[PDB]
Amino acid sequence: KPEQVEQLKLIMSKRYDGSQQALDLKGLRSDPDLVAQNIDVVLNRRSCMAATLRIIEENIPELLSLNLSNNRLYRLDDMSSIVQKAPNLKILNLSGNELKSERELDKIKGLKLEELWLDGNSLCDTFRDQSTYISAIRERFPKLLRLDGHELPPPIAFDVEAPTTLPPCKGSYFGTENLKSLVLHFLQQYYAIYDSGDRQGLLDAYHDGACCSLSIPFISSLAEYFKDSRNVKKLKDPTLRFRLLKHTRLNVVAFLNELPKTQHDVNSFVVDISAQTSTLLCFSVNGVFKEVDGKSRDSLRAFTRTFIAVPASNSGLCIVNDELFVRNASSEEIQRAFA
Amino acid sequence: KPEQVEQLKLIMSKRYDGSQQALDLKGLRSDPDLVAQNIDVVLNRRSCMAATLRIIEENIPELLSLNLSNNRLYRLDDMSSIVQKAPNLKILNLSGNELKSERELDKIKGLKLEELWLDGNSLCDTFRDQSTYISAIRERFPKLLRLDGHELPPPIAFDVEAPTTLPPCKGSYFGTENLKSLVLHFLQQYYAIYDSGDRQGLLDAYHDGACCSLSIPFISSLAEYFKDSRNVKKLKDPTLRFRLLKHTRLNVVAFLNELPKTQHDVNSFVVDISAQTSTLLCFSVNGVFKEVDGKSRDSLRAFTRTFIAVPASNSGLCIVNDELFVRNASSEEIQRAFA
Amino acid sequence: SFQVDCFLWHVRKQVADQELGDAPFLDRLRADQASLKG
Amino acid sequence: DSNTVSSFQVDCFLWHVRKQVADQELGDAPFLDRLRADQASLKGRGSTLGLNIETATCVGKQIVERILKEE
Amino acid sequence: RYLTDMTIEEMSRDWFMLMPKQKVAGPLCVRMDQAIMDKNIILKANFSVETLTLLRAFTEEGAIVGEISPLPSLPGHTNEDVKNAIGVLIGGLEWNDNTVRVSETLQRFA
Amino acid sequence: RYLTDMTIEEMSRDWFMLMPKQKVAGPLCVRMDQAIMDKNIILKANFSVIFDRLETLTLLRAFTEEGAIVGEISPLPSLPGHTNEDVKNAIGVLIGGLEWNDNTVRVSETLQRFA
Amino acid sequence: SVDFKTYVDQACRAAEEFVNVYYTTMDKRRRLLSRLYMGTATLVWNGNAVSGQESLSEFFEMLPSSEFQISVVDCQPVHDEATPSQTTVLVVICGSVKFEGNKQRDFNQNFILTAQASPSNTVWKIASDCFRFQDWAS
Amino acid sequence: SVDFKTYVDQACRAAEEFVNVYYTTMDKRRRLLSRLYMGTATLVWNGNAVSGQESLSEFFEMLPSSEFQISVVDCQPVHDEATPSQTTVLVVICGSVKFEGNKQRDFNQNFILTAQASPSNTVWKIASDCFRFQDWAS
Repeated sequence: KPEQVEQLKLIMSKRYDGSQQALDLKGLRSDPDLVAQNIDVVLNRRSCMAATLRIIEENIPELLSLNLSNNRLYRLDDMSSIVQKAPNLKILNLSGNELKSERELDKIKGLKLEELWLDGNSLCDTFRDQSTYISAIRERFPKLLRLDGHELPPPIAFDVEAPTTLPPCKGSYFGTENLKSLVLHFLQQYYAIYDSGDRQGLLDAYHDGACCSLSIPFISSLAEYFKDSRNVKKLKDPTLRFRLLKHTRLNVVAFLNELPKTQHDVNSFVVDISAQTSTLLCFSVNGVFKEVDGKSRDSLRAFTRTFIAVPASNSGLCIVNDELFVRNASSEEIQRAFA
Repeated sequence: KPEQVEQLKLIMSKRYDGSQQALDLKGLRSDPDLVAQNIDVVLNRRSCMAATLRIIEENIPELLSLNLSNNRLYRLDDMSSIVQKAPNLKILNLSGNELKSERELDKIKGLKLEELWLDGNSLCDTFRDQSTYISAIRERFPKLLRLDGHELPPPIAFDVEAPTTLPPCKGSYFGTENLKSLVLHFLQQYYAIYDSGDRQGLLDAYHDGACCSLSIPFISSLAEYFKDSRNVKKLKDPTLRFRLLKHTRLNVVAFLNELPKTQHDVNSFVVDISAQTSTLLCFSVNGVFKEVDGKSRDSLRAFTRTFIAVPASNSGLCIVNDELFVRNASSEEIQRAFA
Repeated sequence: SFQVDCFLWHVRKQVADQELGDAPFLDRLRADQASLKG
Repeated sequence: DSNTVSSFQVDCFLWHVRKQVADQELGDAPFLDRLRADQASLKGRGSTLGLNIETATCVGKQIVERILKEE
Repeated sequence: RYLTDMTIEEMSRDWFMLMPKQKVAGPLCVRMDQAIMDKNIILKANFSVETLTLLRAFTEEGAIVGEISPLPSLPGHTNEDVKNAIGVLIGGLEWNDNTVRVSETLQRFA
Repeated sequence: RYLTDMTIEEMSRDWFMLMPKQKVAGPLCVRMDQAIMDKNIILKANFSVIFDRLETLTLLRAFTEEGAIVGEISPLPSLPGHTNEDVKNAIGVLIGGLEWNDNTVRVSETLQRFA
Repeated sequence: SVDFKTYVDQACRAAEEFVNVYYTTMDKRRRLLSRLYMGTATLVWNGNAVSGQESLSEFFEMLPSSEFQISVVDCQPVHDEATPSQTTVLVVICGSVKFEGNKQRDFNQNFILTAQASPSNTVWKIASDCFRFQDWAS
Repeated sequence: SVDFKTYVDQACRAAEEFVNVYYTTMDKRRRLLSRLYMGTATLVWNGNAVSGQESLSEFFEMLPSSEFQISVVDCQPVHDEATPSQTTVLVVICGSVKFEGNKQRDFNQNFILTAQASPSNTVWKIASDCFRFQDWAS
């Protein structure tokens, strides 16, 4: 009855603690305000529960602590609608009720709670030991901190410290600005000759006995390099391995002019200087070039060339070993064509 | 005839190099040292070769180089006995000879060769490539350095640097002579009470809340300990886990009086102080004891006991946790009875 | 013809620098140098 | 003293190399001049010294090599 | 009369510069490497005694370390600037704690 | 191939014994004089060689600077053979027996190459 | 405000987790084992002593590869007086191990484990470890 | 006094052994990879540079676990002029790798390997290493 309902807000503020943001309902039926006016309010049927929901949704949906001890709560089929109204709740007490199943806890298991009390409920006899009970509650709430006034020990937690951060991918490395100027000038000159079409001028950059070889990935659009790809993991014949290698500057530069004419984006070269000693200098070059002849004259290639250089007089460097890896360009490699 | 050998010594001395201890028999038929004497020397017959071997066997078995090139050497079935006569011989030349089969090579694989010549012999044609031939030469001599005047690169050798040495097993660790005297002293007191027969005197060494438990390995002589052997690997029941644990100083020393009376060899105790803090001291003790009551008073046991002790007023230490591992002693543990 | 002069003179000079031989033999070596010059 | 004996022995070894050239009948004109002059002077020297040419013409072979081994 | 301390086989080899340093101390191009630390440095050189040709320094493995070379693009090479530059190089190397062996030919002429 | 340190005129000279001492140390008869005090002794000898090691012996003799014969080594007709190690034994015998009497002893340049 | 039967059952339910982590990790990922020891951890291995995170990593690089088969395990929660306000458990393990190119041996080992607290997450770390072979003298 | 085709066949007969060692060892025994580099070795890994046995071991401890499947290999004998009296070989490798919790990526890498002579056993060590992703910038 609504006249009876009217007094409920009074009795709720009567048991509302503003100092601790706690609501006390320990044994609400035997509070002689229910005996007055001849109105009793039972906490099992939904009418009273929904009235309280309306009250709280209008007054204080940010409460942190709540005490519902000893209130004959048989089932919580009707309290599942508390999660959306007061999600700030941290402390909950459900002691001394008639909660038949711990599965009833699955009916409000969407909260983020800090403290719970479940003693007095008969359900505690349904577990062999205390660990089965605590783990069955962990199945519904791991957010809790203290249960039955007992501070729960933090669970098993072994951080192996397995590292998964990959270092920063930096760009061109030369070391000294002097080696930078050196290898960059060499790249510019060499690849200027290389894109002219008459590559015969490379003979003054290569050694009499400068080796050279070509490689590509395994599967065409890149057919013209296929016939000279050298991959020793896949190729077993040793004498064929020897004849598939190019040895003298004559044979090297001839084979190099046999390759389709190119245009390299040298302004977009990426150079890695691996080792520098007094007697040799190895460095790898990652870049792009476009072909201009054949059927695939619009197809664009990406390359990773490796150079080993013995010193040459007047700050020059003579290639002794040369390995050209050629692939087709990535999508964004195509996008970042030339600057 | 032996005088044939006498005259052979002359031309052997003419062809002996004293700077390099080398003997040349290259193409003995040409360059008329043989022609200026009308004697042919066939290195296929066993008598002639054995005589030539004997000359050096008497004169200079410390030869460094030997040349047997171009001497119609079909088979060496009788020269395999050369390794023992001149063992300092390191360089051997068998070029342009008639070495037909590699089957001969297994008969002389006892030399210490550094340079060998086997070109011109037809057997070298029996391999498709050079790697099979070179590995077949490694099959007989890996000591070699240069073959047929060609410098062979040292072979493939990747030492993973895999460590397999176990560090030196030292004995008792105390660190400070203060902790040494202390923990030895405490072990002495506790194990003196322990062998008195009325172990109840341990109540003042244990904590009011000091736990205790017992363990033995899995396979008997250790039957009387089964009732209190505790292995969480074998035992899953949690209430049985609690009941097999000894909790209060009272229950601990009661359970400790349940075990058969003992006599420990403390002069042979092994002490490990794991952690010393301001609030605790953990240490394990490894030793032996003989029982003196019951049926197994002739059976000897070995143990690894772990103690954790908090400091106590008047320089004492209170046991808080006690774990006793008991096994029967190994044979060598029995032998090293007392010091 | 001229060479045995060269080799023998080398031999005598390196006998002399080891400080070996008579003074007349060094004098005759000096005469050898003066003659080989012409 | 020993310098005199050693120098005479090396002189006679040089002359023995010369006479071996004469054993191959290469009549080297200035060198044959040196040969016959050395003969006429060294026979008299050895006659005054008291050690025969047959000693020096074979002792010099090692006196020469003592210097070559020292490089 | 001239000197020869280094083989023309090893005298013709070129080199790289790890820490390149160049100085003009008169008609002189003086070139140094600073990157060599705690390694034996042997000083060998061929010269006449008046004019200059070339200065080189080796390691134990056979690597060239320091050089001094005159220029025709600059005036005539007087000896004293070179003599000062020599000490300059040895000092620059004892900076890097390189133990430095000096052959005995050099002190006779500069 | 052979050596010549002694002239056949000097190869044939026989000599007297002051303090005669003869010993057989291997296949060799060694003859020495002990009365000689502090006098230079030169060892000259003729023999044959094989692999830079003495094949056989012809004669070993010791002179002064004045030319007096001191010691001899001779192979034996009762024992013809003599390997170089026996020769080395005779060599050491001579070095000792002569430095006993403090006689300075010169060694010609042929012999030391082989012992 | 703290239960004991729960403390013991947590020690048990924890020790087997630690075992299944530590020995598997020494067999498989040796590079990472040292990070289980807290900075002030101590270890006595056959009488030789290791102290310090960095020197722990060094020593674990120096150890040969391993093959563990564990025989028996026991655990005890350690009284609040040994490590105040620290949840700590002692674990003892007897087992066998086969090393790289070394003869297989039986061993006893004991760890002490404390949980470190962070407002983000508490984690477990070793404070003491004692390892010794049963035939260590031979 | 030295053959050339033999230099090439040793280079090939060497590269597959080195690959089968290096990548299996990084996948399986990461703690041990660092000793394959000689003391003065240098490494450029995606532009970042490592110099020294010690810091190489450090870098490989810090690297995530890996799973390499190698696509293509090429090798070249290196002229006696780059390293006098040193047998030296260059290798280039295209492949893929899946890191710990990181997307699998394609890569190019190239080593230079010299054999150094020790009277116990002549052994092979890397002197330079260059590694880069094909999509490293992204």
